[PDB]
Amino acid sequence: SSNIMLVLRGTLEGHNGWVTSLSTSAAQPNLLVSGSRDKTLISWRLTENEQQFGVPVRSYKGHSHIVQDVVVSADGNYAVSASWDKTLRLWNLATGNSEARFVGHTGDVLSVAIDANSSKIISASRDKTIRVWNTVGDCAYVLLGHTDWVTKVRVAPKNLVDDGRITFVSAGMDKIVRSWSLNSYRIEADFIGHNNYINVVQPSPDGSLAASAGKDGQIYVWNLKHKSAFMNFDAKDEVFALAFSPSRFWLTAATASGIKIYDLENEVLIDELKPEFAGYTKAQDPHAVSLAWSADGQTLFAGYTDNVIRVWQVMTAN
Amino acid sequence: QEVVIHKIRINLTSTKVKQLENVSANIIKNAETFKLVKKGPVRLPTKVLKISTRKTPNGEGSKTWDTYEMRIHKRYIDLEAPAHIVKRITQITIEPGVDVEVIIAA
Amino acid sequence: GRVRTKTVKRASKALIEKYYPKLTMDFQTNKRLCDEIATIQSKRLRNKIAGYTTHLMKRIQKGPVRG
Amino acid sequence: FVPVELATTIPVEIQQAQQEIKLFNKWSFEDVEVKDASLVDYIQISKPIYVAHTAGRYANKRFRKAQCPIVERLTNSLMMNGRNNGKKLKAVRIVKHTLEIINVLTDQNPLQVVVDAIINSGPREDTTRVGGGGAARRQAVDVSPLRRVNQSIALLTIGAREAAFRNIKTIAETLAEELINAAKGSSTSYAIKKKDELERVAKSNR
Amino acid sequence: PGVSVRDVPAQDFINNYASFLQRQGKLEVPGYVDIVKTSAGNELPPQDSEGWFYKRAASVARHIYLRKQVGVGKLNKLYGGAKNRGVRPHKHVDASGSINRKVLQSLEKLGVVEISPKGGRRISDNGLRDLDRIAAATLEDEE
Amino acid sequence: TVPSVQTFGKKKSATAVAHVKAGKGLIKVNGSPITLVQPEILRFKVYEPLLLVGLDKFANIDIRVKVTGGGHVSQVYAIRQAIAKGLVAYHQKFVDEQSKNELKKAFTSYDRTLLIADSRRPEPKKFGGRGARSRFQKSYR
Amino acid sequence: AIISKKRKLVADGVFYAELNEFFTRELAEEGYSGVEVRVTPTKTEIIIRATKVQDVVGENGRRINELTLLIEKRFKYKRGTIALYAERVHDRGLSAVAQAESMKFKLLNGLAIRRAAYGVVRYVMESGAKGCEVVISGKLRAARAKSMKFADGFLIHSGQPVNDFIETATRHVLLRQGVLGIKVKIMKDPSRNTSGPKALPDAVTIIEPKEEEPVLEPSVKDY
RNA sequence: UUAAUUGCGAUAACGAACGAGACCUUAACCUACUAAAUAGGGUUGCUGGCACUUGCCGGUUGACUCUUCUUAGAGGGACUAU
Ligand SMILES: [Mg+2]
Ligand SMILES: [Mg+2]
Ligand SMILES: [Mg+2]
Repeated sequence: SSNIMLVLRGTLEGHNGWVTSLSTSAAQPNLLVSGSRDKTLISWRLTENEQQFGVPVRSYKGHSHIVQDVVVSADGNYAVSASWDKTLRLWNLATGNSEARFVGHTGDVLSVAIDANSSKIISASRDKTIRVWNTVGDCAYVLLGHTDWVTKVRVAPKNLVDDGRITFVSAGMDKIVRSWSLNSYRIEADFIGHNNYINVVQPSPDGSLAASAGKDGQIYVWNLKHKSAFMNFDAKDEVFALAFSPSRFWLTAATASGIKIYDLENEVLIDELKPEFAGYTKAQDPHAVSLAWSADGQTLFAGYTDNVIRVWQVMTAN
Repeated sequence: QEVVIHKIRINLTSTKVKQLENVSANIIKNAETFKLVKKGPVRLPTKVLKISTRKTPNGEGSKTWDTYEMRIHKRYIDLEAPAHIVKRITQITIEPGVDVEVIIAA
Repeated sequence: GRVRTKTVKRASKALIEKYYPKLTMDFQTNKRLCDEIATIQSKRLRNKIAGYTTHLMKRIQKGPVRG
Repeated sequence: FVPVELATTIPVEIQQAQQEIKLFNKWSFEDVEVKDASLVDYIQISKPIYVAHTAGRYANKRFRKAQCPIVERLTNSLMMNGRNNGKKLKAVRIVKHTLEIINVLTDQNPLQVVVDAIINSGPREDTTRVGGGGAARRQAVDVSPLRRVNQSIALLTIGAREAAFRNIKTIAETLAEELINAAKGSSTSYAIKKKDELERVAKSNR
Repeated sequence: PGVSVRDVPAQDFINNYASFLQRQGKLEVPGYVDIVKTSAGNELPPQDSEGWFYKRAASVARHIYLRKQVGVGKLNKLYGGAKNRGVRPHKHVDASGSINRKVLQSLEKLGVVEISPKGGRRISDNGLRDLDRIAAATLEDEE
Repeated sequence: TVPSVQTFGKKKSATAVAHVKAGKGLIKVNGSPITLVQPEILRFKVYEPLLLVGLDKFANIDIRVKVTGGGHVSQVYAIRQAIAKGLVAYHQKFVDEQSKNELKKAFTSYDRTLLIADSRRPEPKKFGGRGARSRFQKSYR
Repeated sequence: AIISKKRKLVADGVFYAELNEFFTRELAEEGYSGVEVRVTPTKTEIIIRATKVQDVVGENGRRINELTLLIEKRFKYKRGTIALYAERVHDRGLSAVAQAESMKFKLLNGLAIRRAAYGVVRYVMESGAKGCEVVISGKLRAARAKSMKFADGFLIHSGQPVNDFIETATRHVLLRQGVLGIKVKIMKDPSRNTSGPKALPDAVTIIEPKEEEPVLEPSVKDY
């Protein structure tokens, strides 16, 4: 239960529609970008004062269609955005100019992810294909793993110094999530588990505990480094996003009903975040697409369909 | 021993647009394989040829009118090349319906 | 006068029958799914079908519907 | 207060009448409030406009036409008759002239005067032709705000046009006079007279 | 800073030009002035009789300054318009052919207009200077 | 090398390329400045966007417009649109985004098209009619 | 040689039309259907399709050569610059023009009209078209003009699935008692059509779903 | 209800077809793609006109790169969306 509770300390809004994803760099907590269905990207610089926690610092007339998956480099200078328009754009954040268009995909690019060295980008599209790009703009590797639809791709950082392999995880629609390495250059394992169909796979801040989310009502977490099945945590609703804490061992889950908070090691069902809206009956209630922390571990951002980002500041009760 | 740059225009005119496009693509591919400096498949104002007519053979009904139109597609493909290479290219590079025409010289 | 035609409605119904999972409420994803699974010789028609499917999905959240 | 200058030179007067106040053609759009209950919103004001001309589409749905500026409406109505079809520029010029004339006339906000005129000439209850067999019997009926407003707008313009045929008194002046008559309700203008007649007709069926 | 030439509100510039011409007395009058309709779509010549041709010349010069290679036909087209055709609707017929030519010749003589290659007319350098001076004067009048 | 954008302005058939660079504060149209334009009455329309955000947002940004198509009114409107776009574009690119958002808000609460382009174009004037819809004259007499 | 491009194209079209007409007239016995002009530098290929290809050919260079000569005479070009090939049409049943010609031939020789139409329809169906229609307008016993519609399957009358889908053939048939007119519209099957869309634009067909088994323990499968 | 035998429902009818729709060309949106001394726009040569200081305004196919506008091509985009 604890004493540190979640209270809203600001609502951020600038996008004129759905916000599909948001991300923060490991180096800089101040800059958190936000990608929208409104063809656009808006970077937030964080100031903490009163209500305006983060104001628009760099907006972009980026892609033509939807900025659907956004991943920024660990340093915070290359911002790589994906789209349904089959392309991916690399962004210089301080200036506000594009660098390289990664043109190769036959369908809509559903996931972008950046390497630990910020060099070997990896993209997956609704195609059956998972391409590997360079920051220059070169196709390196076309991964054929999933027999149906690929949706999410995430990279796990490594500590125990440098064993060789670079660890990737890819969500599917065949009911099998796949594990990749880049150097044994390809497959590591097949992590079967999900009952419904997979949405969001989120790895641990250490880079081993990867939670896979679905539509059924249970999150299935895996231990990647030792190649084993960890636990199945309860959710009840359809899951849209996951957010692992840099602060402690918290998991924050975006569900169909609202937001549900859990922990990694201790099987607890802590707090439910459900904000108040204008109008609405019951089933119409807007639920967040994607949610992300920062690096401080004090703040949570959640991109709602209703345009909203909601800054929950985790602070002590007494 | 030769290699004297003339700069050669290729005309691509026709009606059936798809075929024309295919031809253009083929030409560009061929240029790539022979590796030359070239300006692209430059497109001109696709001229419509309108002929509007009384639908009636004989002028006894309501005044129905039909615009019979002819879509035309004019394409310039500019090559920085000698003549021999152009000749080589134009040995094949002909597909039915589409007009292949070589202007030659700058 | 934007009443969806018989055909579109029928197609939507068929889609719902055969693929009630993989119809994620919002338009865009659903549209793409429709394009993938159902073979439509058009684009506008496909879009219309997608829209109708989304509507059906919305309805089916708030109870059971006839057929 | 404070004339900030640029490379391309703008005259001083224009600079003076710019940022500090959300103005009109040259003077205040601000103030000018509806004296009469009802007809507010449906006689525009509210949203500040700087010219009496927009491309702004309004004939799109229904109640959108009752969000079009009053000056603009007047100008549009002026465009009646074939010799004057289109030619919004001319109409706007006429309106400007009318406004100037109103300003000249014992000071006061010209916009306010215009509003008053619009209010006054609008008929309250009007007869509509009812069948009831065959004979042209009329039964009197309440008139919706928007329709009233429209009628009022029409009437003044009609009066002006009537005046303007064979007259040194250029249309603008006539329009101004009409407005004055409406505002200072003396029943000497066309519009007011017509309204009165309509009311009489209604009475003779009520 | 910079003294501008295009930035003059049209008519004032023309007036200034006319005044300058009047002051100089150097133009050489066409001779067919006032005994002419000037436009093919005219029932009246210029209203003020003497002058107005000067204004026309000034306007022509301004147009020349604005553009590149400009000729007689274009000038004619410019100074044409709508014909009162009675029962028949209006057409578009151009200005008087010789008068414009004469004006151009006069300008050339003074040194405002120079002959351009490819086909047309441009501005002489002395002429350009004069134009600039006129513009400056106009600005002074305004300021 | 200068921070600059090239913006279009579009109404009916009128198109207006405004070029937004950085300098003293020059706003020109076809060589002549922003003042003249000369339908004369419609002058204040082109002044509107400038007025909205103020003279302050121009002492830095220079605007140079080239306009084709349309007539006079349409051309004016196009120019206006172009100018509105240009400033916004500049703000989006180089200046802070808050300012841009504020500008947008100002424009959208006063939406005389501007950042939203004009919608209508003429219906084609089909046969049996002197106009688009307007027919000749049926005469059952 | 050489005019305005548009003009040139127009002229070419006109030439093609003329040629088609000539072939309809000249090669009537030969069972002609379509012309396929290919204009290249020097050698202009002219492909001609017919039912009775042998007749067109002659006895090695008979009629075809004559036709070539005629063409040359018509349009100023020399010997060798125009080449003519006669080919078998890939199933005449889908081809409307050929069918129309056949019908005309049947009429002219002396046969039952209605029965002939039915036979034609049957043949078309056998060939593999989605449907077809024959219309026979004129005097079919008695003075008053009678239309006679005969059909099989669907017949799409409206939409762009006509210029892409239905081969139409109109012919006049000359008779001693009065002129007949035979119209024939043929519904080619979407799949075999190849050019344009491969199915009818209104139609939507969805595939069968594939079964997946959930749970069965999460488990780990390693390499 | 619909522009519609357009649909929902009631219902010895059920599921169908043509016609309406869909389709097709065009008109609209793309500061994302494809390229343009036959569409354009930039920086500097040569100089033309100035204010006379750096800066303006030009013309000139000089050179260079871009493609917003122009053009089409490929797609996308609105489904009454929320
Ligand atoms: Mg007249
Ligand atoms: Mg149909
Ligand atoms: Mg139709």
